[PDB]
Amino acid sequence: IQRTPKIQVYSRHPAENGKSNFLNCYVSGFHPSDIEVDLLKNGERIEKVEHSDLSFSKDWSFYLLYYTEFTPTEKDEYACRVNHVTLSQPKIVKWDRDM
Amino acid sequence: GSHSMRYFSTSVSRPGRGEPRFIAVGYVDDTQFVRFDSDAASQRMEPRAPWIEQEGPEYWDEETGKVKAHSQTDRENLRIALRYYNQSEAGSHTLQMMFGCDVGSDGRFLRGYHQYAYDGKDYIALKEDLRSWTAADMAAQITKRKWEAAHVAEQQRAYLEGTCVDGLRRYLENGKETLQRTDPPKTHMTHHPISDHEATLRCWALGFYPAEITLTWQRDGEDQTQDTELVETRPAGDGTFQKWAAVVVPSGEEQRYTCHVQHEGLPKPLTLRW
Amino acid sequence: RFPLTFGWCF
Repeated sequence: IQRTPKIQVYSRHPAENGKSNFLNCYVSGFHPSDIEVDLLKNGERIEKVEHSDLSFSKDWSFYLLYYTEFTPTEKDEYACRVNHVTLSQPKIVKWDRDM
Repeated sequence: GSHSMRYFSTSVSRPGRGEPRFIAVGYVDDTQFVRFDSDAASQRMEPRAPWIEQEGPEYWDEETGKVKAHSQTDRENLRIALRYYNQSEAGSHTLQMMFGCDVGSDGRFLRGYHQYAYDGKDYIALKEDLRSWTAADMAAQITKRKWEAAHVAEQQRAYLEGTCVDGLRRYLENGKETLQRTDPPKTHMTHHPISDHEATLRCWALGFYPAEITLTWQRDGEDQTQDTELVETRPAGDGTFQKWAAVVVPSGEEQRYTCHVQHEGLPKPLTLRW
Repeated sequence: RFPLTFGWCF
């Protein structure tokens, strides 16, 4: 077996245009552990993006947090782009301010 | 309440590309405090929580030694598991390890753990009585006979009820400010129409610690699985956690629905309505 | 403190 990641992209605080924040992508429930996660701003890949250390849950499955400092505006659109064997093509999830 | 300490280690083989990648991390409850990465440059057990920096060099030297050695052991186990399972040297496998203990409110030992998974599947584990092993299959049975011979269980039992719980209580003391805090969820509800006959109700929990939380929807005082969505509990990144739950709801029937929030930082459980 | 894993041979 192999497990396809559960993906969430969200801000650390409730979005308010012009006040800085953090963009998170959280990936969980997956296997094997190789994975590539990028964050996109209007389609382009963001340069500086941190991630947590690899860890896993009670079942055996892996999870990671990727995140970056940012300032959301009305104009800008964000997405997380996730790359894993279990996916024929990378999954791109748009940032929804309320999920 | 209770507490736990956990260590997790992961080895991933990559044939042709050299040595297995190895990564170990350690937690107290939901707060991470050490990590080691075979691919990083330090080659050192590294601190990841404020209240662990205060450990002396002797502590960092030993933790490094233990975890470097452990990575060689799991390097070895990877090769062995290939043989037991009769798999080719071409592909890639994962070996995961988990070790730790739980204590109670009095600080007394509640439970010990020590288990392995190969390729994401149970391999061998120490049972609750910390006296015998559970082996998932024929291959793990071989290892089980070995560790019975070697009296491994009894070593590990003595470590778990001793060193593990003593280190845990020592860490809980060193990080009192932080690890014994109990942040309740801040909650609110959101509402979006989906059509002229339906709307989404979303029930939010934010800024809580520890991660353990229950969010449940009721219609007219009865639980509802049907038409619910419930995301995994997620880190905010500043040390707190986040979760939500949602139901799709016929229009103008919002008032029949209630969201129940449970969490140990909460005196009484909370009830939200739209 | 990380466990003592020397005899954890498979």
